[PDB]
Amino acid sequence: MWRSSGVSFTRYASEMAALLRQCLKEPYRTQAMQRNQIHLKETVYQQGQVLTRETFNDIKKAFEA
Amino acid sequence: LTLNVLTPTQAAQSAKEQLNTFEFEPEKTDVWKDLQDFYYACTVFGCMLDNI
Amino acid sequence: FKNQLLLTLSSPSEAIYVRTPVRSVTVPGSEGAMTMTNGHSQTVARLKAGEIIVRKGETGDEVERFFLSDGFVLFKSPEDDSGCCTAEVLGVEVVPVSMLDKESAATALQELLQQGAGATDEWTKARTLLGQELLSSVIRAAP
Amino acid sequence: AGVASLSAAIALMSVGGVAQGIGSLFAALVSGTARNPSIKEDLFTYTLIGMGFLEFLGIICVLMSAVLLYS
Amino acid sequence: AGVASLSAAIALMSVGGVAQGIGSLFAALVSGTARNPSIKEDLFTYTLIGMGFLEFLGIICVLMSAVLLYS
Amino acid sequence: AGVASLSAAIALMSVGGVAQGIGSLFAALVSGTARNPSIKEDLFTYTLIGMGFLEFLGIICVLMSAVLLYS
Amino acid sequence: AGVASLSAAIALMSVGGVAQGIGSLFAALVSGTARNPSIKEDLFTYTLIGMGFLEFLGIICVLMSAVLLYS
Amino acid sequence: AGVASLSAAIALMSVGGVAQGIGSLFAALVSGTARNPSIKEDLFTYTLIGMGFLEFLGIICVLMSAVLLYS
Amino acid sequence: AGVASLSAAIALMSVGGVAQGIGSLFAALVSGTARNPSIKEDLFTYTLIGMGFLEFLGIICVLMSAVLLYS
Amino acid sequence: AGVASLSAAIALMSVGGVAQGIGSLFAALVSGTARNPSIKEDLFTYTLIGMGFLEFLGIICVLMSAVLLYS
Amino acid sequence: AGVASLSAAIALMSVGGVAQGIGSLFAALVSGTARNPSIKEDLFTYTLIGMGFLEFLGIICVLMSAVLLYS
Amino acid sequence: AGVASLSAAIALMSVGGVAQGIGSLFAALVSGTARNPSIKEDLFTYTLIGMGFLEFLGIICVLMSAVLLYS
Amino acid sequence: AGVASLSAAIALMSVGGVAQGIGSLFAALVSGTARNPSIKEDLFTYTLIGMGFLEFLGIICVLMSAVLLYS
Repeated sequence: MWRSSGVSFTRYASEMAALLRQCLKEPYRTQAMQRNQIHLKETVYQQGQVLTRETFNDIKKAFEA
Repeated sequence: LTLNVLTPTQAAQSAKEQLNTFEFEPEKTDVWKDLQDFYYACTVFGCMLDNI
Repeated sequence: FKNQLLLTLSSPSEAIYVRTPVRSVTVPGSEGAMTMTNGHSQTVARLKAGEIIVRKGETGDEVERFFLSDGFVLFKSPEDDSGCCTAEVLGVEVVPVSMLDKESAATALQELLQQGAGATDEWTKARTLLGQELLSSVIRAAP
Repeated sequence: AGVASLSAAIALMSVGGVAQGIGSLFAALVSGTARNPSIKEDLFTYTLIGMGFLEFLGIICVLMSAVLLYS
Repeated sequence: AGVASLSAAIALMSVGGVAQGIGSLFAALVSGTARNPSIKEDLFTYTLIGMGFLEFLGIICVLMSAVLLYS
Repeated sequence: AGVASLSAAIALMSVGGVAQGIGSLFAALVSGTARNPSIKEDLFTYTLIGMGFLEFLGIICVLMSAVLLYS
Repeated sequence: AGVASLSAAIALMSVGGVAQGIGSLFAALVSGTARNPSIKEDLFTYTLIGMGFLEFLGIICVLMSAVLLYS
Repeated sequence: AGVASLSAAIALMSVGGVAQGIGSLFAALVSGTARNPSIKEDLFTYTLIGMGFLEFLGIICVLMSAVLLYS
Repeated sequence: AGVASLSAAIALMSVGGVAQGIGSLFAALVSGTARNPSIKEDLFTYTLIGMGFLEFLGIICVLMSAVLLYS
Repeated sequence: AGVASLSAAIALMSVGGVAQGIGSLFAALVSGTARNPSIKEDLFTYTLIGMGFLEFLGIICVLMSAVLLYS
Repeated sequence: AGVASLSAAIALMSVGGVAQGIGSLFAALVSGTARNPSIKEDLFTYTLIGMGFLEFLGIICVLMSAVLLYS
Repeated sequence: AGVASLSAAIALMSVGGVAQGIGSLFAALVSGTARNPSIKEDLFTYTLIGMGFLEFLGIICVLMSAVLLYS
Repeated sequence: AGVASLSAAIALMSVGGVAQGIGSLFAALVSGTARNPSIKEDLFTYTLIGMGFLEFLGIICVLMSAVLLYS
């Protein structure tokens, strides 16, 4: 489904672990979604001369973009 | 440290005879592409923990 | 050491077992569920979802259930001097079944079906179907 | 003298292959349901299509057996 | 007329094929329950559904055998 | 009530093989659906193409059976 | 007459088709047990259900092999 | 003109024997499309080639049936 | 005793199916032992259980052979 | 000589095993093209070698048939 | 010399299934050795036990053939 | 004088098994080649050996048939 | 008149199953070689033992043919 959909196993595993964390009980779910927030800042280069810079706070948009 | 990491070109250039001792529940050709991403992820994980 | 099964069940956020000696360990392989014990051949397998069930040597009858989303299992033969055969269950998210819920599960299922009703992309359709799979497994596994 | 009975019994013998096909079909159904339990309606629909074809062939052979018996 | 026995016996050959199908189906169950022992119910449902048709086939084979026997 | 009935009955022995082929077809369809549902409309298509031979062949045999029943 | 013995020897041909079904079922039991011993006594039960059919489908034909022998 | 019909009916067995093989071929096509949907062509060509081979065998046997039925 | 001898000869076709079931069982046992040797004895037990059934069928047909060869 | 016409049919019955074999072969070919497509040039070659045998065998199964239809 | 050689050749038909079972069993042996060489000697044993059934049945078959060749 | 032709046809009605075996041979060749191309030279090296037996059997399956056509 | 030839031809029919068994043997051989070349030399040994049974049975078959084509 993933080698056909052009998707990696890591992406699939992460996006499914997200749902499994959403299916948690609130006391442990708090610590789970706590320990699994996201904050990244991608910076693309081409022989110097930065092409773009973009922030990421979600797993889905981080794998998509 | 410096880790020489395996890549798909280097996997295709090898017949992977060293893993014949292991029984892969899906076939090797079908599970290799999913195993290699896990390998990549685990490599970065431990390296960055040690660096931290 | 002993002719037991040295299990290590590990997620990134928590290692539940490190060198735990057990008798039998059930795992939901991608093809189908299967139980690993000492003497089992060297093997690698990809897991899909469901309830790992561990059974210690001291327990025998008592068990321990853990829901796994996805990951791998690695069974390695026993060294000649160790006398014990090892097994490594790596999971990207390994919860117990006590910490699961069927209502938030069904809510996430409904929201997934809502998002996937506009089936246009292959990854969206595949994610909807796999979410259906995993959430049905969670519902069937939760108490 | 009783050749129609022989002909009927010889025409009936395709039920073995029909049942083999039905068993293979429902075995595939059961396996695919054990694997993907969230996908049962489409598999059941295709199984119904196959069973319809196979029962059509079976009723064809039975009708021809009855015809050859009571021509 | 002992000849009418022969046709009936010939009809009984189909039962072997039926048995083969039944065997395959139950093998598919006994495998599926091991691949996914959580359900063990939706597979038995399809098993019984298929066994309905297979038993019907066996029963009509037996009935045609008895018919060609006595007549 | 002679050799024509015997020949038209012996012609029907191919329906077992045709049914086994159809069963294999739809079992493969079911397995492919359970594996990758997202290409259902493809697999069903190919299955129909297969039937476009297998079913037709069966019909051929049935017709020739009648041709041997009224030769 | 002695011709009935031929009918009997034809009626014993369903045996050896029943044997493949029993073999397939018990082989599936063996494989599912080697894969998942934890659920052994369930699969055995399912085999006892399958033989609940097969053990009949055999001896039934053997009885016919007698009835179309002595008559 | 009684032996010709029986000859044709006996020659018709290869049709049922050939339908098996086409079933397996198209099952393999289905499974290949399920395992690698990115490659639809280059599987249908080989599938159609094998179908052509088995169709050639079918045409052979049907031609010989029609021949022997009137010669 | 010609027809009796022919009946006894024809009785011994089921041995092929008996042998095929035996081979299936022992193949499954060998595969399960290659997978998990630690479940040898249990598997052996189940194998012998099925073999008992197959043996019974074999003995039965042999006996019937003898009967149709003397009575 | 009507039995000549029978003999030819019997010589054609082997086609039921032939086409099956060919089907299995091409099935494997398709599976290979679904697993390691980049080496089609090998697999097709091997398949052709296999056909270079199977074709020849089938041709014999025709030729001898026609010979038994004339001589 | 009709019935003698006829019954002999007929009884000598069930060895194909014996050969098929032997082939399946040794194929399982080869696969198990490929997957787990460490218990090679533990498989060979079981395969010999399989022969201890299979070949024994074959022996019985051949003996009965000779007995009906000189009954 | 067609009984010789009938015997030749019956002796020729076993090439289907040789063809099925050859198909399985080349199917396993193609499968193991797609799984591991670098070892093709061995899979072929054994494949030819298998043909070195199978074709020889087929040669007998022709030769004796021809003999039964004349002697 | 064609008793001996017909009985020889009917005996010669098991060569199909023999060739099928040999094909399964060498298929397992090539598959195990593809899956573990390091033990290739071992697998072939067992394969030869398989031939040591299969061909042996085939030889017995042909000997019986040579016995029955001349009484």
